[PDB]
Amino acid sequence: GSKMAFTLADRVTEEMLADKAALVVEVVEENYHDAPIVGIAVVNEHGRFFLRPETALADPQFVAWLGDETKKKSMFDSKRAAVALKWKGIELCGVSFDLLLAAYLLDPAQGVDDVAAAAKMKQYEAVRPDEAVYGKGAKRAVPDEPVLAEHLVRKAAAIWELERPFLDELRRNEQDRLLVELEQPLSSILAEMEFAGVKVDTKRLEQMGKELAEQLGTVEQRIYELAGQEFNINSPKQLGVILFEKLQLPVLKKTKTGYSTSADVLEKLAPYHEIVENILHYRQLGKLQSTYIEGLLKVVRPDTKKVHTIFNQALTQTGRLSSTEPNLQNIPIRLEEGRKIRQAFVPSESDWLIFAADYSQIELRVLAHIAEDDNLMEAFRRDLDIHTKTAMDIFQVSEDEVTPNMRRQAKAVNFGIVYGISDYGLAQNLNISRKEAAEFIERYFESFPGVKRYMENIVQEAKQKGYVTTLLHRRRYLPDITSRNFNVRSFAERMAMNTPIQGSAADIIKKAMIDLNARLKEERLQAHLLLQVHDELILEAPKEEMERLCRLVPEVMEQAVTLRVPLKVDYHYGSTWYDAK
DNA sequence: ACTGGATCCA
DNA sequence: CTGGATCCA
Ligand SMILES: Cn1cnc2c(O)nc(N)nc21
Ligand SMILES: [Ca+2]
Repeated sequence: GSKMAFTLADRVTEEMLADKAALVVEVVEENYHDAPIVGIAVVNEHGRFFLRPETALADPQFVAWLGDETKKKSMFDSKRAAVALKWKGIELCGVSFDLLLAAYLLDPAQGVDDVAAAAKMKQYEAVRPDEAVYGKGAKRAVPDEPVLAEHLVRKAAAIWELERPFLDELRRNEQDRLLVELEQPLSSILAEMEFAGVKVDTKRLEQMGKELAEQLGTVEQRIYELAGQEFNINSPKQLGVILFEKLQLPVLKKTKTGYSTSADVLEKLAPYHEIVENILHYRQLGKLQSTYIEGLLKVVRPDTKKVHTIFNQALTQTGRLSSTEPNLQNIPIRLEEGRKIRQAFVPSESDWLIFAADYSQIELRVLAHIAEDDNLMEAFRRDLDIHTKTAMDIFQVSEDEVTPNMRRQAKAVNFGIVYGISDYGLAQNLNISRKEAAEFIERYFESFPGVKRYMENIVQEAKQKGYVTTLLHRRRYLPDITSRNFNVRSFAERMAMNTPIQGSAADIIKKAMIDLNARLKEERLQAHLLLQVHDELILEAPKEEMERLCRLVPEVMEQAVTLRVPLKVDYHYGSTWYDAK
């Protein structure tokens, strides 16, 4: 179509080093760790400039400019640029605006993943989607210099022009401090985390993988004996044919293409045939083997024996982070065979230890705070076992009349309450009927009328405003809250109930990370953040710092915000992640 | 099936 | 160009 004017520079000049600029330090590899910087673009009051990285990054004044906190840069996905630079021994500072995080706050549902998607939100279309320039995947190539250079300049141009309107809307939404004081500082901390990585004991993992391949070989053969034939145990067609046609097992549930084989269903079928328990066992081992063992071993960098996740800070609808390549927010814990995987996550230096602090029932505590339910707030003020308390109220029994099955039902009710309670959902979860679920629910609201009030109020608020909000003013638009379709409307209503809870808990732990990173430097500790797992933080530190951390970390996490109820943090440390329990 | 995720599989 | 199964908070 048209061409944007810019200087294709081949040396750094002084006018490129103004104290405010849009900056693009482009990394095209999806995974940016130790990845190439393919080009650089600067747009400031003086003009528009493209620089080849091998020039710019070898230039002393440019590098000094990058690291000077007083020279302000506007960017998109500054964490990607900061991390690729960290791997090159270069420090990036003074990022005062990140367009990706600004777009995220304004509307998490837009799924902005390039400068073009963010630009579209304010009707600016003078820039191409990255996919148009680079291609899909495995055809994805860096193009030739004139194509590349104009593209980076156009993105930088967009960033320069869109700061004002993004900030104005953030300000109108009261989300400007959310971006400036929370999401942007947190982005620097995440960059440090990702870069630091987590040391992995690959021999431990290789040996677990060996035992797994052993057991898996045994179970697989047994399965073939019992089926009287070989088949692909991971094929849905083939396993369905064996269970339900050759062995004539009852069909308790269908998927929309065939028979359900979820573990749920399989447990009911166990009484009928010895094959079932074995398939369950195979699925358990096979998940461990192919996802955790083989998966982790594939992404460990052999140069450092570390894994360097990426924490996606602009993806979830609620404001949580997610983690990819590897996902280190889903390492097994609940069953012991899987938990053993955590034995392979080790401190990065000798005589250091892993330290883990987790919030105790933050969501339920946030809910008490938001709903101001007198009885919920008393329960946490009396630091009660919340599930046992809910069993007492719903079943009207005394503490020592609470049976294990009673506590289990009340636990499930507590989960449903935070998720957005559903008589069907609870009934499915508990394997009971909707009418019996409805009465648990009804008993819950009699015991906790402030919470019922909150669930009613928040749905009406979502309806009238068009969105819900968290404690630190994160927003989520719920246009389906008025659908005439029952399923669709009900789902929005759950999102209305859950999002201030889940999202406020995200707000809190994010603030806690920022506060903690400041306190650790103030305290001159060598301890640092490795991971966040929604309501927990994992650090590593010299053994000599364990005692100060036992007091410091819970204190900081507990005081991140002050609610109508206290927050409670437990901590553990040990020589592996497995032992910090 | 009552929230939010990621990855392996076919 | 996915949707089922299963691991996490
Ligand atoms: C075998 N195989 C590879 N990719 C696939 C996909 O997307 N769907 C299905 N059904 N099979 C696939
Ligand atoms: Ca497909």
